[PDB]
Amino acid sequence: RPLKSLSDLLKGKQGRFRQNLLGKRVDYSGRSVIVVGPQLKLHQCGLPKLMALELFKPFVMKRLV
Amino acid sequence: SAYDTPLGITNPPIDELLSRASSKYALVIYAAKRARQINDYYNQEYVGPLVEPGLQEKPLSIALREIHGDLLEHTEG
Repeated sequence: RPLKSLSDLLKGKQGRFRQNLLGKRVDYSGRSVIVVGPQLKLHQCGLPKLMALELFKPFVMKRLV
Repeated sequence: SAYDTPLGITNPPIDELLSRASSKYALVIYAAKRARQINDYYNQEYVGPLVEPGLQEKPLSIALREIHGDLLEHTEG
């Protein structure tokens, strides 16, 4: 396998501009499979209580103190 | 005239708020700048809240209802 040169850091899809600079993973985020929400209002979304907990973990930690 | 009672985030209506500023982006800064103001006051720019706040109202929501009632200017630089 050819060695990764300095140029290989910048250039590819793993090149910094695509893999890190413009696109990068973030905190305070989650994902899961979606199910239909027919009883929801257009401005509402169903959030699994466990997911909402970890996402808001510092917030609930603050008010519970 | 009646649309209906709005629920939570959709109150106040965006249309009645857009009449208070130039653009939607201006409206964003408006409530944002004022939202930080109110929170600074809770842990002492320090003024307000001008409207009677329901307990635990996110200072962003309070700042929105303030803009609804014309309670603040609202100068663009």
